[PDB]
Amino acid sequence: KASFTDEEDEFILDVVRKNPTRRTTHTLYDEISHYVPNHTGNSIRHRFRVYLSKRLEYVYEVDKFGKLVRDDDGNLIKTKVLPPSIKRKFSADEDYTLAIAVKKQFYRDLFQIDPDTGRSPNHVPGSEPNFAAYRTQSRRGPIAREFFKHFAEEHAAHTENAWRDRFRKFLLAYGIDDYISYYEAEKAQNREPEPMKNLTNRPKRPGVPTPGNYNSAAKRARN
DNA sequence: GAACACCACACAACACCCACACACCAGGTGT
DNA sequence: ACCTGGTGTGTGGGTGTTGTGTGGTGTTCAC
Ligand SMILES: [Ca+2]
Repeated sequence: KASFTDEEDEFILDVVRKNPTRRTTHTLYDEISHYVPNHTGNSIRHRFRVYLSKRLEYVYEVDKFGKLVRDDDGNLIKTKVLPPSIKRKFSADEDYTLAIAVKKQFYRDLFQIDPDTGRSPNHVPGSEPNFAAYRTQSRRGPIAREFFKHFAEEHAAHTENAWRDRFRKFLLAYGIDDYISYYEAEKAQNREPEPMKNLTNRPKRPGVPTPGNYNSAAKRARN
């Protein structure tokens, strides 16, 4: 083991203010390790998180793409506000938005009608299966790429792929109907609905070292 | 009543965890 | 020509194990 000097501590902080988006990463602290000999990505990251995060004070403002802003006179801008990190959490409002969107697509496909309307004649206005009562049941697609592109176009918080993998690994897991039924129920019971969690079923990949462990056992960059 | 070595832990250092956001691809079906 | 299941990957937010920087406790020293 090796002790952290104030020289190193203040150098960790100067990297983080210069790479704000990466504050919660593992790779960023693995990058500093290459500049502070005797210290690992793990140690550097725990050190920041535990004893140094509280001394952030300011960060430098960056762009969306997502480093780094300068004024007209080529100087850095000190900011007291964090920019988005790399990954965005899924919310209950987002999970419900997607369910409804898919329950709507599924409705548009199965009946060729589209709510809150009629047809996309005949045939008695209001006869339309509709909609609140319509249950997706066993249905899991087809969904064109058009869907998740348009959906992410309208709802920017998450990307096309981000959205599809939620629908895939979470929505289809819990059930399109079950989440609509759940979310609406919590609201009814004056409770605040929670995004669905703990549904990551993936077959065992032994081998493939645990991620988020940048140790002295590489480290060892040789670059 | 300063001064000098030996033995604790407690806390600091560094390891390791894992579910999932966001990602890209092959194979089947489609055509 | 495209839906869709298989699966890489490292983030976000922790937690587990372990080596060491001071302090606390106790003997072979001038005054
Ligand atoms: Ca009608």
